[PDB]
Amino acid sequence: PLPPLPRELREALYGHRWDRVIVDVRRTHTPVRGRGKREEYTAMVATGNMRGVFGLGIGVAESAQLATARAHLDSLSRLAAVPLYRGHTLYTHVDHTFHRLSIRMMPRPAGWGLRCPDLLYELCGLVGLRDVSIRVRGQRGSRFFVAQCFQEALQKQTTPHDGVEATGMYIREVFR
Amino acid sequence: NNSCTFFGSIKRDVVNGVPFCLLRPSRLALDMAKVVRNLGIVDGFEVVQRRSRLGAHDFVWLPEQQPQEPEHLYDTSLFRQRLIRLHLRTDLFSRLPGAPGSGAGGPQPASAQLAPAVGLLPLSVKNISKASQPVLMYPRQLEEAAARLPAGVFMCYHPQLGLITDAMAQQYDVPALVAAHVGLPLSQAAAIRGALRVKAAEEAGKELRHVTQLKDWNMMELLRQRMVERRAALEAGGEVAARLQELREAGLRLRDEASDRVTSALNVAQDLEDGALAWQLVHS
Amino acid sequence: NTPAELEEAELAGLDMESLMRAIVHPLPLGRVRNGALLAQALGTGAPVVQLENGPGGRDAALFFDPAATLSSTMRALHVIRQVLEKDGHVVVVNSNPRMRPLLREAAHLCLNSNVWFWADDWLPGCLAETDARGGHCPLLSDKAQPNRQIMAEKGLVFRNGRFRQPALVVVLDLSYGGEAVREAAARNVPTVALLNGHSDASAVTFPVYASESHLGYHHFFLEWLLRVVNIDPKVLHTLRN
Amino acid sequence: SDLDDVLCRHTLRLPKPASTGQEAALRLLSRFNGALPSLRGQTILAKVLSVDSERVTVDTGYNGVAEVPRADVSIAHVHTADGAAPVRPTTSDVRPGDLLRLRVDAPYTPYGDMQLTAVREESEFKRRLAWGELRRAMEQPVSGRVLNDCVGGFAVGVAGFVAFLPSAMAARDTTQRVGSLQSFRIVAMDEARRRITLRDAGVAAAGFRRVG
Amino acid sequence: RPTRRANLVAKLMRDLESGHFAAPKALDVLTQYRTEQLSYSLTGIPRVTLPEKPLIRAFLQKYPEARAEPVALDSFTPPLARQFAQRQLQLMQAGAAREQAFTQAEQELAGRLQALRSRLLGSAATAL
Repeated sequence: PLPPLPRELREALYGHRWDRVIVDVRRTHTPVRGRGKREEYTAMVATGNMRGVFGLGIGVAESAQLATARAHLDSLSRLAAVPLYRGHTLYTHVDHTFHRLSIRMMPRPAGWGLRCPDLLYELCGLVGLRDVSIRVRGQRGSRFFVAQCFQEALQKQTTPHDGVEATGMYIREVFR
Repeated sequence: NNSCTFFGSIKRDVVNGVPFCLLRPSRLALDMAKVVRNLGIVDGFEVVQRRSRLGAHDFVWLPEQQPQEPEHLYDTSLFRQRLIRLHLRTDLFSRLPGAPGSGAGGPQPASAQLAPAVGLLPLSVKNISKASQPVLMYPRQLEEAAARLPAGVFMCYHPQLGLITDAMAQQYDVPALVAAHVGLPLSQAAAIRGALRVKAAEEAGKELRHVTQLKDWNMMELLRQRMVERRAALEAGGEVAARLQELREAGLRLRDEASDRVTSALNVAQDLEDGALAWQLVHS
Repeated sequence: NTPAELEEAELAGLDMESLMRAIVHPLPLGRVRNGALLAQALGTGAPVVQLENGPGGRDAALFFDPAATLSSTMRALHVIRQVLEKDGHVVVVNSNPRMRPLLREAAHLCLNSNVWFWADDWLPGCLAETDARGGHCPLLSDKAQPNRQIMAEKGLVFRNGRFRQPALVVVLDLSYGGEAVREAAARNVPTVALLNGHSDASAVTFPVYASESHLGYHHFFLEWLLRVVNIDPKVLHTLRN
Repeated sequence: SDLDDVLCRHTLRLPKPASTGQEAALRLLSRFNGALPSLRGQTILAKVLSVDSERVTVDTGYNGVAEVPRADVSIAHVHTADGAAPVRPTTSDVRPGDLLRLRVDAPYTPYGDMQLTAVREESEFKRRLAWGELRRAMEQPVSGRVLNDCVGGFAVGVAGFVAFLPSAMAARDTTQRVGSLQSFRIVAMDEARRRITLRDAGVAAAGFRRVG
Repeated sequence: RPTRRANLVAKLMRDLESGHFAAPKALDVLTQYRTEQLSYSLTGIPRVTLPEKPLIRAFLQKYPEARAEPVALDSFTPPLARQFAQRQLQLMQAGAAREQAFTQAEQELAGRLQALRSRLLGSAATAL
């Protein structure tokens, strides 16, 4: 089989910096009419550029290298952009729930460090979150749902630069 | 009970996609609906009545002949089984040319805005006071729990100021009986606290009950006036012509050097093709 | 009433009855109704006048709206004009078989090279563009532009880019073209559609409050669509003057 | 007549479960026309677009395009606006561009369209005919074939409908000419019970009082 | 099991601000002209009930030939039953009661009724 790569993505791999993280690789099972038990390796690859554009890719195949390569290229096909404060923290408090998992995410002032669970440490270093305290609640037994949940939870927040043109009201003085 | 009923119905129809919010009205529901229309959390409200069970002649709400905005319970409990229909602010603009029922007078913002398809911006409003447990948040604690929850403006009570936000609760440094917490764009909550700092600059040193309370002051119409006079002063700017003309001179420099580089490259191609022509002429 | 008298003077010189032959526009249909037009501040349009004679007296009918549909219709035609003259590509798709010969008439009477037409079934994965078709069957074919082949066979175009991928798909049948709106949303292509009251139209970018129920609306919509696409405005300026 | 109709629309626009603002031009432009207030069974002026061998393409303007079998279509339904059936050399040369007289049986099918068939059901022509003539007794005879005799009268098959003439309004010689066609006159029908009452046109309509 | 939400301009926006890539080409279209996504719910089933129903029920009960006009649906010229009901209703809001209005409507529009019954008898002789 052959995985796809476009033309205009080939200004980006020559463009931004990039890092790659496999989320988890999982072996599923199916007993099938005719020959027996067919398995697929499902692989989940995250890819960011450490400046606030994040990507996820889920891939399914028969063997582990081909599965991780498919999810590797699927993530690099699928990128979404996430606003940060100066590349280290998120704008608001963030709460979200994918499948039924209660993530709770807070901003922290820069130089707090990442106080953060296992895979989400590489995830926040991937997209570029240097200073965030998180906790995940509910059944945390799946890596895939915390990855997808984290992508949507990043996409939830609100940006202040879409106001100053049209609110008549200037937005500055960040002194605590 | 009416505050939690109001904010509960907001939470109801935001998570249910209904863009109209209809309450059993009171003094609180009317006044704080004027508050959230003034800050622009919604775009407007009207009293409505379930007109199918009006009588042969009850009193009936004429919107045109009545003045546009009621301001007391007794005028809104004269009739039989009213409701107050909030016109929820769907996108990141109020549609003053729409004027969704009641709203700001005069349909003129200066520049037209984006046309976003966002659903209903009061997002996951949380009643943090609670009819069993009232909570005072002494204002530094109110700040430190404001970062506990996402972006938006607390609705608070104080006896000398009435139905207030967290912003004038902090800048007048009084404890405030906080009611709930609306979700909001960060730019909006920025605009509320900026304009309330400007209000405290106008209302400086006045006695606290003599403060123009938050129902009495429509924020969006005032900011619309600032926008209108600002675009008026800049259009009738002058130095704006010199600013534009030096922009024109920069652009003219860019396209003059671009055209001269074009003539140079075309002369290069003409000369080298003539050179190949003359060289094939010589070697033949 | 200076505004009312001025509006009457503005409305004095036109055939209002033809516009109100198309836009009076009765019911889309009456069956399992979808999450249809809500009574709101942005295109309310919802009088369900049941109008039947005793099948429960309420079985088959739906909404109407004159002003909104005329406003949305002129709005969508201005939208077609801007995306056209900004050098994009406009696709017109309706897979309802009954109105197909009118689309063939439009496909033969068109003049601008960027308006494209499709009349057959919507294939699965048209806007997926997964395998490189260089654009799918609604894109760049002689079927898409039948006029381009004949206008070049005559050889005279009314005369004084590359990468053919769609820019704005307009949909004139939601019922048999629901996947077209969904696939255009997946390709991030804005859409213009007519509301039918059955399909999920939650992915329409620019809704037009018609209901695929009128040859008269189709004549009105396609007639203004052709009279704005065929002729450049300076020619109208020279034609009037 | 305009202003009173508009104020009637606005007065009935009151007492509705919403405030219903900015929806009264909707009813104004409804009231001029755009839909007729009762639909099922009502005949229309429809426009033929194209005719095939079997299925004819006729406008509705209400759910798009109608479909009628051509073997039901005659020149009788071609509603000219002048009062005459059109002078055409053949009897089914329905040229597209004429106005056609067809009845909506339903406004919507399971299959995307309406029925909209003037079926040329001649029995339904006699149904509308004789129901209108029951009304038109207050404001020319109808042919029938007599078939068999029984108690109280004779059995008449009138125009596809079998009736039974009573003894009081019967002629005498209809006993001795059973089997031939002759004209009769309608009296009334009982639609709840399917009994049709006739008389001989030579028998004078002595007043049967309307027992209701 | 996620939930349907806003569409395409909030979905383009948080990519398009950062310089992800250039937009789908219709951005000027997407910004200069106001939309509405079908924010789909039920604020109330507006079954706004026609006032002409009792008059047309009575007139179709009394003259059933008023089911049998040919009528142009697509031109908004009214039919004969509508001038019946509108004449009765404009006599209603004039101040009289319903039955006297029904009698005056019987006098003032019967002429087209005998014209129509002559036309229907002509069509009857045409069909038979």
